[PDB]
Amino acid sequence: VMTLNVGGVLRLMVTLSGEEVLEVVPHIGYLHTGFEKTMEHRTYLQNITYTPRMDYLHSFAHDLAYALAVEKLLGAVVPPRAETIRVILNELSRLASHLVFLGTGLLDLGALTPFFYAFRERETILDLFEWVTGQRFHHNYIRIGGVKEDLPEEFVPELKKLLEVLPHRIDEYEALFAESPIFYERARGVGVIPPEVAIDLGLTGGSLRASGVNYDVRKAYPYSGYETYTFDVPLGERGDVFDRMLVRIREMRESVKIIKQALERLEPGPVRDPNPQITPPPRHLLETSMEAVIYHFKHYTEGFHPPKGEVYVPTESARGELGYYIVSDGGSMPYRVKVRAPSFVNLQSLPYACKGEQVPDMVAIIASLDPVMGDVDR
Amino acid sequence: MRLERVLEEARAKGYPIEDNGLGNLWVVLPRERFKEEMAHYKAMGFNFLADIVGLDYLTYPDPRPERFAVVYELVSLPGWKDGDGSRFFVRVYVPEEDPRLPTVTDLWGSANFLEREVYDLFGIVFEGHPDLRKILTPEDLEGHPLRKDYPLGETPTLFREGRYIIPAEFRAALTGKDPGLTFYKGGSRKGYRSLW
Amino acid sequence: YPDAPVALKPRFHGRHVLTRHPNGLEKCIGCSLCAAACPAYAIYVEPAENDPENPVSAGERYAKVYEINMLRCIFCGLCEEACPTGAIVLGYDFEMADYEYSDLVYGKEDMLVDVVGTKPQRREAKRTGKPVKVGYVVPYVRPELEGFKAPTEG
Amino acid sequence: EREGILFTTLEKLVAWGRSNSLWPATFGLACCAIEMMASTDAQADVMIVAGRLSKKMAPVMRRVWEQMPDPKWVISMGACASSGGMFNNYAIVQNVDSVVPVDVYVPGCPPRPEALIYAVMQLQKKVRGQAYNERGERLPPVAA
Amino acid sequence: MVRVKVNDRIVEVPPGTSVMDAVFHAGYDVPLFCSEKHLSPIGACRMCLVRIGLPIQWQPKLAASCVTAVADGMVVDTLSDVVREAQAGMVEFTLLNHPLDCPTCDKGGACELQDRTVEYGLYEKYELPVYTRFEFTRRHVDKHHPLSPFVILDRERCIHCKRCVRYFEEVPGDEVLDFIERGVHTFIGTMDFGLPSGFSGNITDICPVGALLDLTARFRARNWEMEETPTTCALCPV
Amino acid sequence: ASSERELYEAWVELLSWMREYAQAKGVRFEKEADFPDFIYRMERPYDLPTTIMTASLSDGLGEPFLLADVSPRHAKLKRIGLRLPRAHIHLHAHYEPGKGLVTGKIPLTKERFFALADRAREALAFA
Ligand code: SF4
Ligand code: SF4
Ligand code: SF4
Ligand code: SF4
Ligand code: SF4
Ligand code: FES
Ligand SMILES: [Ca+2]
Ligand SMILES: [Mg+2]
Ligand SMILES: [Mg+2]
Ligand SMILES: [Mg+2]
Repeated sequence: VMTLNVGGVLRLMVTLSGEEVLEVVPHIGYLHTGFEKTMEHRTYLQNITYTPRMDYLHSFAHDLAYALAVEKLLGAVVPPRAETIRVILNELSRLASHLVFLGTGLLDLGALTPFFYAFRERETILDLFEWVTGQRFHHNYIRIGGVKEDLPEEFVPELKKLLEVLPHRIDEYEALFAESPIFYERARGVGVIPPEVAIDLGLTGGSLRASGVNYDVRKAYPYSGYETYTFDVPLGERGDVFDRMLVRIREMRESVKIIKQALERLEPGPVRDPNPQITPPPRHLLETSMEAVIYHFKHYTEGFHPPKGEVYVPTESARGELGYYIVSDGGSMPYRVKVRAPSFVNLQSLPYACKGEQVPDMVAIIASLDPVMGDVDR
Repeated sequence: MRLERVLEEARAKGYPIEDNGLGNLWVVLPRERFKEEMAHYKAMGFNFLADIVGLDYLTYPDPRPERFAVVYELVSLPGWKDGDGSRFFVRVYVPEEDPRLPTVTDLWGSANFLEREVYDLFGIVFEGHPDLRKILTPEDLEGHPLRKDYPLGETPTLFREGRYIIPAEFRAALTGKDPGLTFYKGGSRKGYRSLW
Repeated sequence: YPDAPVALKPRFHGRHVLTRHPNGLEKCIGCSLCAAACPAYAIYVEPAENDPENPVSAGERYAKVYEINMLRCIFCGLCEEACPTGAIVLGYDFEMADYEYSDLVYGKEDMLVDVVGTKPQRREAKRTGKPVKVGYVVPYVRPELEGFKAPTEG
Repeated sequence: EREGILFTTLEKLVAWGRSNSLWPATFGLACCAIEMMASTDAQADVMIVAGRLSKKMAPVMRRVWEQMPDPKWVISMGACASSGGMFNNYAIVQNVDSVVPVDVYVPGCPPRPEALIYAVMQLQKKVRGQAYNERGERLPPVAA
Repeated sequence: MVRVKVNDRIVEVPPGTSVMDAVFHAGYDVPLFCSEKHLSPIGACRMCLVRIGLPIQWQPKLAASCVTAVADGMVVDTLSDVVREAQAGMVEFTLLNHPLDCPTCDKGGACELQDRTVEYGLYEKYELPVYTRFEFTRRHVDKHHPLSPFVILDRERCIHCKRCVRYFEEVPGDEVLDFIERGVHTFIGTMDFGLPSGFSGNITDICPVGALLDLTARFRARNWEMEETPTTCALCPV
Repeated sequence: ASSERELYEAWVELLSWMREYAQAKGVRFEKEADFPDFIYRMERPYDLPTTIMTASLSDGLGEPFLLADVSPRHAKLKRIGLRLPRAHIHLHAHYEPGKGLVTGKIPLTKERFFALADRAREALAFA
């Protein structure tokens, strides 16, 4: 027995005798920022800039989860064009985070040409965000009624470009890992996550369905209008770091089916709810309306006031079940904000995953659970 | 489906069903009957334990049963055995002067880390958890940060000429138990909700 | 690639600029409303009374002191959004790291529209007598940034 | 001869030397770590601090810094390192300078890849002893 | 004691009680301009209207709750569509001839009118929402005028809540401020110039808007930007 | 019509008279308020000859003995307005094509104006 101390930003205490693994006990907290308590001291409008800072990869998911929940509370109705723009944005954030998980996979497998490509794809996706939202990460775009402003004339013709090169591109990656040269021998038997156990440790992020459990929130508790899209939930055989890798890739494919499907119904109209009690008034009349001037001043200073009550709406990110648990006391600022971080609960299945297995494999056995520290730690 | 058999039971035996119009519903079990009846739920077919949230109501405008409370979330994954997809929350209030509450680590494995966090950030003990050790806050943090009476600890933001700002004294935003800048508040400033 | 200018999109979130009207008055009437919406407590506004004979802005109120601590700032534009005049607007300059912390709070004179370049860029081009080169280009300057003279051959 | 043209003109060169011999040891935390792996893709002096420095993680960065060649520089990337950023609370060190001497601060959240380029280009003009503050003074090539 | 039922909540209360303080004692609430603490209550702004039953026999018109004594077994409705519809109309009528200086107004976020407007205004009758129905020239008049070295009057802003004139006669007893012409042309004004009373500053705290404003501190900071420190004055024995 | 434009052309002119009188009788002229439609015009266009909506002739104590306004750009039933404060006298000047700035039917000239303001100064002026 020889207890060694590892340390991405994740300190791992590995009790070990020989070359196996007797138990891993992770110590997290090195990225603890304290979102949950800082948000009790901000506007509901001001909390929107805190959501994208946790999962900085698939950040739009947090933006969405938090918004969807506030909307519920204060009976706000999202226009058709905003529901469409939000799903187009959501999966676009999703492919951006899968591309990152994939890319760090193409590096363990030595393929440097297929990697330098994945890095350019993600850059074209980030390019797209900066087009509409002026930021590459943390785009302060989703709002409680819909979205900040409409999108620029250059967003659609750019999305199409990346909507013509992706379809096949995706398949190339599916092949490189499926028609596995090395990969087969590095993954096929490692990270044994039994179906009955995942559903006990609460693992969720496709690392769940790569284990044979057919549970995706967009289908079982449908939210932002996904109720009306075409959807295959990629499934895996017996949960390993092989099945897990391919699933994510098989997901990227279904995310493009959405992006295209949604792009089809995108129609001109309003982009956020006209209710003066939830939205500031059109700026153009700020030169005329007493009421408008009054509402504006008051909107951006003291916040709006949701009713007393508690609400939890479940969403699905690239990493599993997401969701905000908001408790309101009728203030400018929420009374409690508990964030159900997927990556956090997905980590309890790590001490079981690499149980008694090799040790150089333990790097890739962690990377197959797609954790983001900001998510776990928060 | 599997939740009907839950409500048809709680109704019968003095369990309060809490219901917002939005799509969630609670059931508040007393202290003692929690441990056992909570196991009753697993057998009933509740396999997944999605979350577990700690709530401190100290600074809440209306009074509540006891100072603290923990909420659990139970589910039946719709991609397994027969599982219907029943979901809900179960809450229990917990004395301030006695922060103890039995663990469900017997029943769900996810409840491990989750229970630890509720203990780090609020002072709530869990009778029989593998190891109640701090999860998120640094090792030498004195006390439990997520509760109301523990300061956020803010630094004044600084500018030139000794012009500084204290975020606490600055926020135009109100705290619900907060009276406001004028005499009183009323109407939409005590809560607003549209009628879809 | 500090030899080939970075092409940024028109919506990009850069160093705040404070715009003027055609007339030449500033748009800012010292209302401290931007400062209000700001999540970071990064804006400080001291107001002053306009002199009717020699006016700063069109109200009875102008901004005596205007200051943004960029080391606190997050660049969310929440501020540009709160503003009733269209005064504060995120710009394009990004080249702006520096040495002393308190040198990173910009001032009115640091963010007016007429000013080309960031503190560092203009300070180095001082003890140097070599005109400022901005390390970027854009397709067009937003409708909102009226006046802002920027390198945008597109 | 500490301040005589001989020794003087000498260290002027040595400095100009380790000026172009800067070997960056990135110390990424959250979101900023991801923006920099977009600038490095296209035995160390000079460490770059990118992100929210946690109070639990604070003592760690200290060791990493200490055990380091002696001529060294710290760059403070983004808003969370440069000050508490938008996280003005218990959990987070309000300015990495609170723990390690910073030589250059770089604003943004996260600052654009090419910003971090200017950040080091500046750290250059600084170890050359050719950089001044807004007060018109000459800056010491190294924090110590 | 008289047994009054405000909305659904029943409340005990002494005989000499206003229906207003009746409704505020209950928990519920209502608009509120002209009426003030320690000042004679009148029904001038006409915003605190409520519906009243004295059975279930409801009275035909709305009652100003600030100048109506509670009868025993009375019923007060403050929620009905009838009430709200009125409330939002009283907001509307007030803002009718109001100035539009909010951002540039020392009455920061501490402004009863601002607040109430967003509390009760913009009725939700059950398409784009109409912010302002009035579309004519507003009431332009005397603006930003110092009454004393300590006080500055903004006539445009005044909503005619009778507070200041009312206060001067009643509390100190120095009639140094009063209304002028009648109708829509009426304004606040003085002929005692100095603003002679040694208790003139108190109008500054009563005024619901930013007409009467403490000039010692014009344009220093916005109301939320102050660091309030509750203490005591040690200038004299009181 | 284009009468809307020509109205403001006269509104500036009235202001000019006011400033003339003010320096010529040595009495306070005061800008009382700028058009809100100008302070809040963001990037929007603006082409009115000035920015002053409420102008006055005040006295030694600063109390107005003459007031003047003109309806904002985006407002209905536009007229310019002369009001002698404490003496209940309001006036409504419009603009006729080929005639001029008229008060119902009488030409509101620089001559007729000065009469009103002098009359008002002697009488209403407190100090
Ligand atoms: S960009 Fe955001 S963080 Fe910066 S001053 Fe504006 S509101 Fe504050
Ligand atoms: S919100 Fe606009 S006008 Fe108001 S103080 Fe800020 S920049 Fe000046
Ligand atoms: S400064 Fe911004 S991008 Fe960098 S770590 Fe902080 S929140 Fe993330
Ligand atoms: S008095 Fe109130 S409503 Fe009128 S401008 Fe001032 S703050 Fe706004
Ligand atoms: S000046 Fe103030 S207190 Fe006096 S009547 Fe008018 S609004 Fe009321
Ligand atoms: S408060 Fe009762 S009428 Fe004004
Ligand atoms: Ca005057
Ligand atoms: Mg195993
Ligand atoms: Mg304790
Ligand atoms: Mg004056």
